[PDB]
Amino acid sequence: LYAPKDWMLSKLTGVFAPRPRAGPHKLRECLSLLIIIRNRLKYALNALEAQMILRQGLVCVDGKPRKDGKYPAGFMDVVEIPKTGDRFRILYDVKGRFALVRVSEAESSIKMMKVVNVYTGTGRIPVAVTHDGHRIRYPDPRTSRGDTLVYDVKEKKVLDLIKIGNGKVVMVTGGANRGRIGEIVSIERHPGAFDIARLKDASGHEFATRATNIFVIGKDMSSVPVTLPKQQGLRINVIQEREEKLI
Amino acid sequence: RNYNNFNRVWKAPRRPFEKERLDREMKLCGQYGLRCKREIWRVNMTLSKMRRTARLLLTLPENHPRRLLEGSAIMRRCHGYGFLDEDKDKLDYVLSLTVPDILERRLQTVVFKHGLAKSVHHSRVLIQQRHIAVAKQIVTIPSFIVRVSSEHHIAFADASPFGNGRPGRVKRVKRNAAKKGSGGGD
Amino acid sequence: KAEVTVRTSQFKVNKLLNRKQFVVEVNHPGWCGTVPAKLIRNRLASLYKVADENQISVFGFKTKFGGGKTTGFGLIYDDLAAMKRIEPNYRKARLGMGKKKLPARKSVKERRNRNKKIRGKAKGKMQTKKK
RNA sequence: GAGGGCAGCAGGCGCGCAAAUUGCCCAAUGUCGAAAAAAUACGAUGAGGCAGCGAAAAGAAAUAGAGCCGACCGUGCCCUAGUGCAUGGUUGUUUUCAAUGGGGGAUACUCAAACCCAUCCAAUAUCGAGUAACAAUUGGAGGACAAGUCUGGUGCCAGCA
RNA sequence: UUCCGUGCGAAAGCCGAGCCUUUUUGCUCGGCGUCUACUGACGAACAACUGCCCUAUCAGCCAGUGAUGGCCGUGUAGUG
RNA sequence: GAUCUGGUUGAUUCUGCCAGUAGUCAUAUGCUUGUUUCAAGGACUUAGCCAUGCAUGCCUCAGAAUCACUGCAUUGCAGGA
Repeated sequence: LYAPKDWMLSKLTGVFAPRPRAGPHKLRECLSLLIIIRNRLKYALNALEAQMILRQGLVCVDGKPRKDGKYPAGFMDVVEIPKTGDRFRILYDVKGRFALVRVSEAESSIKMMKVVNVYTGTGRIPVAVTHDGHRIRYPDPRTSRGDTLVYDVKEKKVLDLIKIGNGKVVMVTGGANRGRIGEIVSIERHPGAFDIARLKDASGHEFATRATNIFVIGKDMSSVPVTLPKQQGLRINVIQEREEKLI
Repeated sequence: RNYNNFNRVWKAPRRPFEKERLDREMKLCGQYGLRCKREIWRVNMTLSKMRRTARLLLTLPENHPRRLLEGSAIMRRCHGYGFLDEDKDKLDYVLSLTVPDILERRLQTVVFKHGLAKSVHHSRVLIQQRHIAVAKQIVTIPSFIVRVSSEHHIAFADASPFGNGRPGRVKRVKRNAAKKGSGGGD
Repeated sequence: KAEVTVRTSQFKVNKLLNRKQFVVEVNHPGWCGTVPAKLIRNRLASLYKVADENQISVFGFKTKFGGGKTTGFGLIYDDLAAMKRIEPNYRKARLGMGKKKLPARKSVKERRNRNKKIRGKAKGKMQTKKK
């Protein structure tokens, strides 16, 4: 199996699913495309229709319209499917779960990506590498891992990186608090445990998960003009939900 | 390699010839006019299981979740279904319960109770040669339990000759009219 | 002598496929003189007010015990082209419109057992275990 | 001279207490490959999937209803009780009209294929139950552990435990 | 100071189109091919702390060298 | 089901073990099977032996006439040995 559970696959069949590919947005924190073609948009339903997508290539992704279904989609990717011209972004809703989240074409005309690493390049060149598959030459002179960065997507253009710290609007992307959202309350250095992360959610209920899983997304709610998952990540009283449900 | 979640469920009941045990069980079985002790076992199991759950649940340090969740769930269906009651709501009867409560909510029996049929047996057999609607199917399975609005539903297979604007070659056994038309036929 | 009718319900529109997916609620008892296959399809064509009466795919049954019963699921095609591409030929056949490759339970699957090691020549019908 | 290696899969034998098919198919699933001029429909697949085999297992279940008589017990009372009546429950070769699926078939309707049900319409489906049928097992009857008071056998035997 | 993998940097193959040219040659433009280094995934190799089942009429085991370690180099994909 | 009961005495109260008892849906086997729904299924013994049979390939529009062959009147994209 090794099914990846937040890909919401199920029951019978899919020993493997169609396995993803080596190529940015790592195995476990991907949400690769195929699943989308068949299992998300739904028109294409068989493998036959997928197959059909491909033998008539079709499917299209910002940046490269992308050829690979096995290619991970993950945080913020922008799909346009020109037959109907429909766009979605990749993003969690609360209760941790990933949606393909339809987004404005114009909103669907940028994205944000965390820096995973910040390097020299050969010649007082610097180059930064993002936690999702960018290497970018000559970035801010002092950018750093864990600061995210706005990208044009339509173009090759950084629109930002934001001189990070404490108290900044965060989407918690994993550990326990996957799909939790919370402005950073703070991170204490916890060196080599990594900083651990005090988070407070839209309630103003505060919660912790380790600093690694923390996607700054802005200040003042969204700095980003990106989609905000309904509820915006507290996690609460199921019970009531049940209740709520039953009208 | 790869799987399936099938499984195996239910448990039989320990150690036979206990005169009372045999007696008590039977009597109950006598009320319903049955077809196996297995049906009892089934009930015991279930009965037990929730009763088990009950055993667990109450001791839970008060102000803690499950009791709320499950209590509501159990309450609302059972109660809902026409099993538990509003006053059986402090979970105290839930600890209690009786097998008959269950039997009583074998939909067949409720029917007979409902009136319909001349006994629970008469009720089995009816339903079974395909009669009286509630669901998608009559109740093909009188094995079933109730659920409080089926309560209403309980009526003909309009479908059945028994509610048809016409009948069918059966029960009534139109057939004879076919036999007539073929046999009698001038 | 009717008696007998096809109700539909829970129906969904799929633009991209150039085809439409949807539910069926069906009784019969009295009518007849009725029915074969085509009409079952037509009704769904013309339930959705689509004329091409063979731009229809139907499926939506199998059965078992659970008696008499008649709930399906139905599909409606934009074009015969869309069909010609969405429908596989045994299905297409189920309508009637073409066949797929020749089966023979790996009859010459045998060439495949021969071929990776061997160059040129061969010259059609070249052959191994089957003597 | 040459030359083989199923702890794949089905097959075989073998062993042993001991375990199914040289079946379909290549849909879905995966998976791989090239990546539907599909302008010529069209890779490839004993993985897989379908069946076949398959009482280890889990799901649900069949011998039907009712009445009349017989007849019965069981109450209430007449009545002594009883017949009776009444008050009830229940038997049966009686009796019977009456219940009625199995089970199989118009079949429209499935399935990769093949396949496992059928609306019960139309000669507005034919057909199909009261019986040894259209069927009951298995294991007990000192006790533990349910259940003979003994019919017959038997005779420390047979044999039981 | 130096080098028997780069000096991908184009003497090779589509579809698409321009204009010349008739069109072609030529000359254009457009989307793909052969194509090296660095990163990333990806993955694989390599390693500890922690944790594992029987048994003393099993107790000492353990050091030709590799046993434990220490030295230079080897040697390997690297550590040793 | 948070029980046992059966079995040592002249009784008696005893320590106390066997017998039973409940599962195992674990293997074999015996018996005996209405449907029918839901089903694992040559590990185990010998990783014993194996006929057999069958179980990696594939190209697009996008690397290669070859005069085979095929295609079509012919071209001929194509196809293609």
